[PDB]
Amino acid sequence: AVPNLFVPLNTNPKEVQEMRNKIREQNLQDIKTAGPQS
Amino acid sequence: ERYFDRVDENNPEYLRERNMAPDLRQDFNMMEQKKRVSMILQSPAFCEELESMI
Amino acid sequence: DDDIAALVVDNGSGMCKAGFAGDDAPRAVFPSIVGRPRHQGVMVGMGQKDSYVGDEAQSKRGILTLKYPIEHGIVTNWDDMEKIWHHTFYNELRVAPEEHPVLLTEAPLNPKANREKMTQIMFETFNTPAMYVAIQAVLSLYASGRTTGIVMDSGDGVTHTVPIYEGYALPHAILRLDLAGRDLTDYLMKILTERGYSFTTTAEREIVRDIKEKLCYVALDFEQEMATAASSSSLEKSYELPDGQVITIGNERFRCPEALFQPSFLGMESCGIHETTFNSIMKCDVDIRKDLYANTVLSGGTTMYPGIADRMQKEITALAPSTMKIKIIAPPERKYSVWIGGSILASLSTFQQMWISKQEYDESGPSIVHRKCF
Amino acid sequence: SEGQVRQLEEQLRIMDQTLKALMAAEDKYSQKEDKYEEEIKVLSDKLKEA
Amino acid sequence: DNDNSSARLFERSRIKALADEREVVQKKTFTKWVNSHLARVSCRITDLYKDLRDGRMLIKLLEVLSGEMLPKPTKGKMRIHCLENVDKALQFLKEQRVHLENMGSHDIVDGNHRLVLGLIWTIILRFQ
Ligand SMILES: Nc1ncnc2c1ncn2[C@@H]1O[C@H](COP(=O)(O)OP(=O)(O)O)[C@@H](O)[C@H]1O
Repeated sequence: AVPNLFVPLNTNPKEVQEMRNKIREQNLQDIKTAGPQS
Repeated sequence: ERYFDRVDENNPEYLRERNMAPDLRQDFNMMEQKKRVSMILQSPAFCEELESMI
Repeated sequence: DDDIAALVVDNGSGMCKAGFAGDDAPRAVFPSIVGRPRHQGVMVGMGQKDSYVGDEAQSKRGILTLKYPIEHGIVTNWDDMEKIWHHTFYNELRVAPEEHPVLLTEAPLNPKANREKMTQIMFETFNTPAMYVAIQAVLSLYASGRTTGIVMDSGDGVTHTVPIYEGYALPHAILRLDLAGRDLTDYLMKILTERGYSFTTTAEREIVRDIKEKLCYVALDFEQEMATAASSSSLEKSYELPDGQVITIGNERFRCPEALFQPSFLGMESCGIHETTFNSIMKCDVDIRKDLYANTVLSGGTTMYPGIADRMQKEITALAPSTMKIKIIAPPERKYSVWIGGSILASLSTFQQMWISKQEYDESGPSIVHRKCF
Repeated sequence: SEGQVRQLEEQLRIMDQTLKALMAAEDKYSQKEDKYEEEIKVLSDKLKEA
Repeated sequence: DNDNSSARLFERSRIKALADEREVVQKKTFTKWVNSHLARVSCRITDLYKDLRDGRMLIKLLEVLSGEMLPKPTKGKMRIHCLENVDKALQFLKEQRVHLENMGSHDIVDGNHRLVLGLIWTIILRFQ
């Protein structure tokens, strides 16, 4: 059994697309951000 | 712009339009063309017979 | 949690890429080579440098012998891999490995000891709080942005096809072919001999790779292009060596990548990449094939040859039934696509559940990686 | 020569920033067109069935 | 060639821009951190890449941080004496079992930005 072992269940598919679109939008605005401060 | 005019996700009972089999598309139209349920109820002579028999 | 971003490291056979989560492009991209000197050292007071790794190993390649730690997607030498990881973490990104989790990528069909040793190295030495291992071709679908499709990833070490339908991957239809740009570079170095040019050292292999990246393309029809090349000299191009000598590649330009479609030029018995993709499609069920026909995704640096998409579409259309519609999706950023997918996977709020904690590793040894991940 | 170099660098940056918008518009136009394709073929199938 | 041009555009714009912003910020912060400790003696550096070439200021910084006496620099102004002075600091770091990778004297002398920044970062991770 356990076909869904590697992934969690009952997750909204829209959120992944929204965050992918956000990463896409970062290129169009090409805002330059420094790395996180240690 | 038809595509701006209406949105598939705005109305679920318009969303039913997209996901229909063709023979299911005929069955609804033909069956509400016939109006059998209206015919049986509106016709009295069969109606009170069914009433009293039950 | 909010300001802390997990590091994303794409680790292929050819080049290593690294950056932060939530970024569109990787911060550090550099070749994965480790070079060592071979000649006499006579000037006293210049200092001692035992090993050269990364981009500045390429700059001084004249006096070095170059070794690749990863061969065919397998880490043959682990000490050099530790050198590459240390140079990535400290010199390239200037981040402490304790601060952030690490996301790694690998080939689909690999020996188990590779994954176990990756987990052991990233916990025992660099002391990371969490780590995850994923498949490159799965991350390519994240970068594409679609739920379903078949991914053909071709890098420097290995080529592989995986199909995914509705977020479900079929393990029995995953196909692996040991035919990448490494063997294409070797084939180009072999076929450049018949024009009088000889490259033998490991330093000249980088020159051959540069020649391949600058003056190669895929012909749409092989026999017609061969007849055209025999008839006229319009196909010839000139390249300049680092010492100022000029060579003329001529006929070889469309013959080096043609070994991807016909492996019999290399003596291999295996099928071409188009036949491999078609066979991976027909190994799936009947119903999903149409969708798998419509969302073929190209990835990896080997698929950057001009005209690869048209030839692939023509071959798949010839193999497939005529009533289906065949299109090949190749973004311009298909060299870095895997890394982008990793960032998209690393920044999800749900994926914070799926990290492998250090306590779980301490309980379960290096065998925890097979139970999680994929 | 130095002044000419850096002013032309500024020109190059401005012009690539110009090209990126055309890239985005191309992508979103194609993503608009494909669903029109998928719509007309289904509706034509319905018409033939009728 | 069109998609090849687009790929060159992408890896010319974004990969360069993010790395250059990060290294500029790191350069300013490392300059302030070095200037704070180097102000105990009468020493100050304006540029991290240029003033660290001669190898004297690296010796002064390591002397301030560690607290014992390193060997005095080789008395010279040539390239060979410069390499010797940087190698002295690198060998003193080899005493403290601090792990440096892809670090040589000529890399500091020539002025490679990433390796100098990595050396400063490694020193910060050790001596804080
Ligand atoms: N612009 C290009 N055109 C054609 N082939 C390329 C190009 N760039 C890289 N390659 C090929 O791809 C290989 C590098 O692939 P890469 O993306 O580094 O694979 P991985 O990252 O999976 O190791 C090189 O050896 C070369 O053969």
